[PDB]
Amino acid sequence: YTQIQQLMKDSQATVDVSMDYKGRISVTDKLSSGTNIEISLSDSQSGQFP
Amino acid sequence: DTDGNAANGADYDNVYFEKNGNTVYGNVSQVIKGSNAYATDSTKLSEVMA
Amino acid sequence: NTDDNDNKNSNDDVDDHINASFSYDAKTGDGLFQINAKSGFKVAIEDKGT
Amino acid sequence: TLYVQGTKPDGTSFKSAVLVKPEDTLEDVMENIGALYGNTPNNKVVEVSM
Amino acid sequence: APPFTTTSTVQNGPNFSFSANNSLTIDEPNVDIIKDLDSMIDAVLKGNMR
Repeated sequence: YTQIQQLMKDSQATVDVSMDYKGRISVTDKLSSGTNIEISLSDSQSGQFP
Repeated sequence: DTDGNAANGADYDNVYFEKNGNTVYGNVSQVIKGSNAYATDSTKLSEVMA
Repeated sequence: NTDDNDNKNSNDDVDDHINASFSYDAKTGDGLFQINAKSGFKVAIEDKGT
Repeated sequence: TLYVQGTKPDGTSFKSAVLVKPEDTLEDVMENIGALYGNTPNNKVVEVSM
Repeated sequence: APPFTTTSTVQNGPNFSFSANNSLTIDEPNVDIIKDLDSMIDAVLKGNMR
């Protein structure tokens, strides 16, 4: 488990994540304006219909 | 849209997050059932799950 | 560390941010006790009858 | 490009170099300025005005 | 050194200084009293709100 612990240490040492003030998602970089983070995520029942 | 294509009106659950100069935010505000309030990192997930 | 803050990431814990230390001698007769809260951390302790 | 020397409230020194696009409004800069300071939204260190 | 991407680049460790062409401030704990008032009357002379 510890070798994963360092990976998180990198996250802590590198980037900022937050469950923002009204439960939306807000995330900040420690250094940059121009920083190349982009996410798209999907749920098992995203989309399709009967 | 989540691919990068156009997020038409029917692309409800199909979009990226929303960037700012130094930070990004996901725009949907996750609310605990009934609470109209919001979760913490150390909050278990079932309180919101549809 | 205690991680009752619900992490399995016990770096958010009392021990990470403060620590205590006792001392007593074995050949002269001295004794002392010390505690250390690291930078960014103030601490206070409260009692139930102790 | 912008080039910098800064010294922190504790006192430790730091230089910086970063790019600037032509259409940077001060707000765009004032959004980076937080990261540039380490004045992250998660943890303020200074308060600014123009 | 380059690049100086908007993912701002930084250096640290300039250790001391003696005299410099540096930033400016009006506030502090200590005082110089008469000359300060004289300096302030200069602001009246210059009309310096700024």
